[PDB]
Amino acid sequence: SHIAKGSIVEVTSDEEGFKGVWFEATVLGASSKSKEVWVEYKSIVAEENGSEPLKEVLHVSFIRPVPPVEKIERFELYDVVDAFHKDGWWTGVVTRVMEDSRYQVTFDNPPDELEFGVSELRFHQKWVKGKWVRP
Amino acid sequence: ARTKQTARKS
Repeated sequence: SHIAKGSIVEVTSDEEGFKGVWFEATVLGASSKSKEVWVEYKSIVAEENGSEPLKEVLHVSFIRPVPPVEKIERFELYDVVDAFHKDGWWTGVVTRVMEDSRYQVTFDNPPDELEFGVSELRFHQKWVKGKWVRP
Repeated sequence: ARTKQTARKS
């Protein structure tokens, strides 16, 4: 259903340095053997200064629907979270609750610690068996 | 607003 033309999705890659990241994209077409999906990124560009959004043909395994958006005023310590960083969604864990509705999130591969506001975060959900799953 | 490689980490 999320494969249908024009439907908004999120896509990932397994090229090293990309595993764990989800970028927002829109479906352009799909195979009706291949089972591939043609997509256009929303914030990623083809190259350089960039006027053309990047297009890509990915296996259906690397495509999922966009997770439902929630009203979120606060996250708790050790909450598993998605952070919107460098135009991509990165999964990490809240390791410190800061003041002014801000949070420290710890990431791995490579190990890192970043500061985020509440608006840059959402709950981490994996898309498994046609269902959204929290850890 | 960025190429795919300036989105990658390190």
